[PDB]
Amino acid sequence: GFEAPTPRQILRVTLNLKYLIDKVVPIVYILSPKVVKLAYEACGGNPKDKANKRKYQSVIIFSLLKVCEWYSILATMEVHNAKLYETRNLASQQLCKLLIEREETRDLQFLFMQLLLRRYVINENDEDQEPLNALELATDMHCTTVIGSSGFQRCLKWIWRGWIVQNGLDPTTFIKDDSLAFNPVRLKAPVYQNYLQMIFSFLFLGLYTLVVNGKDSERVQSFDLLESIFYVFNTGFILDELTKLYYIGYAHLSFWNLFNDTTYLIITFAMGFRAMSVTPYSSEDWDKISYRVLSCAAPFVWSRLLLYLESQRFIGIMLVILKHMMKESIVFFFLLFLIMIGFTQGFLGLDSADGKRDITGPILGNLTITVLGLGSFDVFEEFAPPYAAILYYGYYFIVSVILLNILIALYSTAYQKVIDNADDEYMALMSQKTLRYIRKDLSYTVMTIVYSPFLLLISVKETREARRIKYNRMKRLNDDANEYDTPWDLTDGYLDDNRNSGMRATQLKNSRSLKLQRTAEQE
Amino acid sequence: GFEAPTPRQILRVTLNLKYLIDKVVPIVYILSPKVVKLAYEACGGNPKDKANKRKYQSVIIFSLLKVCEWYSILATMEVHNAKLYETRNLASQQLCKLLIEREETRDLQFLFMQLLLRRYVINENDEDQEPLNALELATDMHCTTVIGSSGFQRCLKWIWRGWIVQNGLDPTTFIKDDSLAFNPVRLKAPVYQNYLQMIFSFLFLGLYTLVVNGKDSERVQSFDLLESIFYVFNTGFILDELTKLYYIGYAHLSFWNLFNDTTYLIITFAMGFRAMSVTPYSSEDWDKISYRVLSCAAPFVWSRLLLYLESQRFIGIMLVILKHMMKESIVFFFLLFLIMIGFTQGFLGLDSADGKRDITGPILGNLTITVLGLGSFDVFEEFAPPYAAILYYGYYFIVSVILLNILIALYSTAYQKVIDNADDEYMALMSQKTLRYIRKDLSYTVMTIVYSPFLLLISVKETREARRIKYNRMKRLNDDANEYDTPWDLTDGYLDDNRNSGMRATQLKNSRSLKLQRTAEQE
Ligand SMILES: CCCCCCCCCCCCCCCC(=O)O[C@H](COC(=O)CCC)COP(=O)(O)O[C@@H]1[C@H](O)[C@@H](OP(=O)(O)O)[C@@H](O)[C@H](O)[C@@H]1O
Ligand SMILES: CCCCCCCCCCCCCCCC(=O)O[C@H](COC(=O)CCC)COP(=O)(O)O[C@@H]1[C@H](O)[C@@H](OP(=O)(O)O)[C@@H](O)[C@H](O)[C@@H]1O
Ligand SMILES: [Ca+2]
Ligand SMILES: [Ca+2]
Ligand SMILES: [Ca+2]
Ligand SMILES: [Ca+2]
Repeated sequence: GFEAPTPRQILRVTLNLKYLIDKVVPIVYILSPKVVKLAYEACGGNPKDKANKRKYQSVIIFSLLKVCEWYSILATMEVHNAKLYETRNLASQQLCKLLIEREETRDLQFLFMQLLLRRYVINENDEDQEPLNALELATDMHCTTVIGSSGFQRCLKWIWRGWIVQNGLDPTTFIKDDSLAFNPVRLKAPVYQNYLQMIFSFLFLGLYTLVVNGKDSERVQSFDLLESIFYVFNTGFILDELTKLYYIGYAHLSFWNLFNDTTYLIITFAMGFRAMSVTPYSSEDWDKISYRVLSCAAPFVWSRLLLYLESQRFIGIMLVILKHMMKESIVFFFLLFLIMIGFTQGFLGLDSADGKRDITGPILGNLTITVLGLGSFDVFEEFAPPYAAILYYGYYFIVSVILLNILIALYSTAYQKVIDNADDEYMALMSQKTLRYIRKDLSYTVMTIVYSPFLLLISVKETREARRIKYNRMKRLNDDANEYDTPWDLTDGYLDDNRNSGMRATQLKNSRSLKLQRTAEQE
Repeated sequence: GFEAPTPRQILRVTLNLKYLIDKVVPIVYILSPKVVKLAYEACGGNPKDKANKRKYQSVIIFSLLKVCEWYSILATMEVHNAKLYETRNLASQQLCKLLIEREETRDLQFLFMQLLLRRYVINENDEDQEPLNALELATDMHCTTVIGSSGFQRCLKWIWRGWIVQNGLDPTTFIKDDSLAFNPVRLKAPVYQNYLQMIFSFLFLGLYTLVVNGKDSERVQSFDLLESIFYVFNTGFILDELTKLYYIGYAHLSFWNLFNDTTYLIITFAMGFRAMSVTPYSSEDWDKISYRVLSCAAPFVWSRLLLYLESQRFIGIMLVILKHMMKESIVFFFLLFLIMIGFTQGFLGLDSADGKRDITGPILGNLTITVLGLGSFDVFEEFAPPYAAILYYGYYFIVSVILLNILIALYSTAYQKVIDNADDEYMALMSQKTLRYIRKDLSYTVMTIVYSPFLLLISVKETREARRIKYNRMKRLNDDANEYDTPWDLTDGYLDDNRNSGMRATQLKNSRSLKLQRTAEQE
């Protein structure tokens, strides 16, 4: 395939596949090879021809994932009949997985470029939709049976390593690149963008902890080189995030984006106070309030690391678990806010009842404290003779006995649901990250000085990848075939390219000699 | 069907279906189309005739749900053989679901008016039973396989929107009404009764929080217009609830009814104290005690909102979860009351043992406090040399270590059981609400002033519904067929009626043109 069909043709392919799934899966419950042949025939084109059949069979995965999207819409609309459409959606996902795994054997470049990565357009209504591809489509709706395909994961691995890159000419194509052969655009790969963001997060943390522990004298400090590099890095981060915020408006509202914005916003306020102190009110007062508000950013700077270590399996599985647990705890937090607003209005009315509001601050404080179990009735002892005790102990009962134990229940159920699906949801997280990666002088000097051995290791590993790809292309293999040097295959791996062939010849000679050492040891 | 059979005939139809389910489902384990034909034949009537077959096939759903009722009674009586009758009850529910979904395709008005909504009478014993219909019957016994039918949910949607209304001539009929066409009786619909109760609950809350935060001076306040509107609304609510309490006696004992009665009772006491202060003992003392007891009603006024937002899915799912969790925690609360009564009798006997009861109040206080974890042994330090310590620490062990952790266990199990069945139990809750909705000058001025834009939005949405129903009746559709404008159907929705037909003609012209742009893109 080289030219894309029109959106109404892709709409017809989607309707033929939806009709096919409605006929083959009409019940809660299959995917025979005749059904797979029907799915291949549901697109259209002359069976006498080829590259006209492939032109419409290129949109097969995109159309099956839009069928999954439509069945999710159907389950949203017919809430009572959600199980039938969830069954149909799952059947579509399994058929899609079968198609991806079949075309992985048939032709790999056609699977990657045309089926999975090409951003097709579809006319769902009279409106024309944005160009999405099957990878982004399967990740947005969390098609875990599709994301856990061998071809899907291979495509994500090739994109991750930078082996497939977005075409600058057309942003819907994703041509391969030649890594067989110190290019700078190689550092634009998702592996190296991820690794450099990880190194820069650890470097940001190291510059942070060398600043907040910098205050030794009560006077204004020297404003060292590391403090300047630190505020330069943070003002770079806040201008990057505010350019993305102005450009991408109200879709930059991810939790991690707001978390980083809170981190950089706090450090910018600290920077401003420090700058005002350096060029002055009281200079030591501004320096003190600067280091205090900067020290408020230390949980954010140490919790930033989990975002930039999501590629590591331990941290990513942990954050998948935490995302599901907070998503379950939304119930507790709504009930806690409602009960807290109710009893807060009660106590503030008891405060206003005598005539003047005098202990409003201790009320807000102590009631907020009650969720931690640290609440004391000493504050309300001189308040109202039966009313404060009744309200406070009813509130403490509803929070500590009822709602916190409900929170433990929600967390237990959320963890039991997510620990079974931890690998699948982590694969969806890494897929989301991989597809996210395909959409002054002092700082540069510091970056060059600090990133040098990492660039060295990246370059030597890239040369090892290039020699591996050269070996895999010397044979008729798919550029990632010899990476592990496994025991069950006597002809695999890469020694460093004739030393590897000599090692394989040694392997087959020793194996064939020692098998034929006794003629009865056969079959 | 136009005339209802007698209760002994409906009893015979119920017995024939019970016999049929006993023959087809004799084991723990089916519902073949011959069984569905047998169920149609189990009612009776001449197969040569029609409207005499339909006269007795009208009670098929009511009779299958009484069969479900009888199998629930059987499982209550034969506790050992409860699994067989639960199987039979489930089989009856599935057969009933099949019948509802079949008659939804066959004839919709006959499904709604005659099968589901007509309140038939049955002679279970020599006594004659009340007129119940299949909707109310399936909700009282929680027939979730029947409530989650497409026809059941459609019938509930039509009742909810006011499209089917109870006949004033006969209260067992439920004739349709004509919405095709600013009627006041349109506001009597369950959608608008629900929405106006929601708006009035938020308005009650807004008037409440503008009163308890009204006290600024220690003297008696001005008795503003909002305070008078607030006490008028609350005395209207308490007279409404007491008329319902006198009329419906000891079946008005729902939790939410008692909760609202507690809210309105507290506000009435506050109203009485405020009224006595205004027309006087000490006036500022009565004003103070009025605002204190009114501020005691703030958790009730803020927790009232969950009742009037049950139609919203988030709040309704949350309250379904909370109902199941409290139903599980009944064990903990019984054991807690028993252990508390035991150790309370122990400490009060230790108080009486020296000769006089002097610290009884601190005993009741501290032991009640122990469940919150705030208990201190300082109160009992000067009490008895080994006895108070042994009793108090045994009590604190049984409450904090044993029983509160048991409460966490009960909550975990209750949430794990209800989160799987959250949609089904919420559908049963909304079904219960929908069937609940089919069983002075200053206040009117305030209501007219405050409900005006909501009445405006209701009227413009009603006109949109009327034009939609006019379009769906111009075709041979079922008055709710074009509501979503879906992508998989090229002929659906309502544009605002020739603009919609022009849009559909544009859709078919563009689709047929772009499909036939290449003749090979076919089939
Ligand atoms: C008062 C003093 C207290 C100070 C604070 C103390 C520190 C608190 C530590 C909090 C850490 C919690 C980690 C949980 C993260 C997670 O469990 O997930 C989040 C849910 O947690 C929540 O709500 C938590 C609500 C409270 C939701 O994550 P997300 O929706 O924002 O999606 C990302 C996006 O898509 C991309 O981020 P970026 O690349 O950077 O742009 C992806 O790279 C990334 O992989 C994610 O997918
Ligand atoms: C000391 C200071 C403390 C002050 C108080 C603090 C606030 C406490 C907040 C409590 C809110 C708890 C919400 C749970 C509601 C629920 O989870 O459910 C309840 C079980 O909770 C319970 O036992 C809780 C026992 C403690 C049972 O609900 P229900 O039996 O009463 O049935 C309704 C009927 O049928 C109709 O009410 P109305 O239309 O208004 O007439 C239907 O509309 C409605 O949908 C329901 O079905
Ligand atoms: Ca006060
Ligand atoms: Ca080997
Ligand atoms: Ca005593
Ligand atoms: Ca359409």
